[PDB]
Amino acid sequence: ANIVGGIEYSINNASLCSVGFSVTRGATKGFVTAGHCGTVNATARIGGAVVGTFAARVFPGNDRAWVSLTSAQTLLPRVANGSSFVTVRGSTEAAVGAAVCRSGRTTGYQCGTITAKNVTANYAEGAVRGLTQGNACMGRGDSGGSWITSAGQAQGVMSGGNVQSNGNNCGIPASQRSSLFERLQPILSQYGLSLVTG
Repeated sequence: ANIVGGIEYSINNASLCSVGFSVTRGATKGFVTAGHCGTVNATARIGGAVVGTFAARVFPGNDRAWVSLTSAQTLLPRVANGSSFVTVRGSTEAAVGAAVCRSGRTTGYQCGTITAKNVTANYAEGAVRGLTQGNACMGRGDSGGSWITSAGQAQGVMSGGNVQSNGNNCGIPASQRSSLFERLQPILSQYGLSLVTG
């Protein structure tokens, strides 16, 4: 399969999440995603085919993971925006106030701004600290998906947010949204990963 940020993948033929970013670890191909999406060794599938397994994850506390892919997979420096693509050019972290977008299999490509950093989320499993908050909307299933600026700077992966009864927070104003992502930089260094760029 072609690995693009924002696309759907399943975990152990059960839960669905979204791809964060194509990365390499030496000769090994992979993609970063959210830790809550799967446990170590869990099988990832795209288009009905096995593409790899969860190599490592930290959740709760943090919310990160990377899926180690088979060499048959095709890594791409891109994030889905409708039928088009946003090129991944680097991982410069944007400041509070910056515009930012996210991509996922539930709500697609959504944009907003970064409103706060170092935010704690109290999830069912425990607290996750150090998350960055934006007001682009999201929904259940967008988890693990790419957060990236229009200029191509990869920011992080979708962790969680204040989803309403309809499963997303797109039906409430941006001012009331808390959409949280796990910063990309600590994921890359923790697992010795290099972002695939173009």
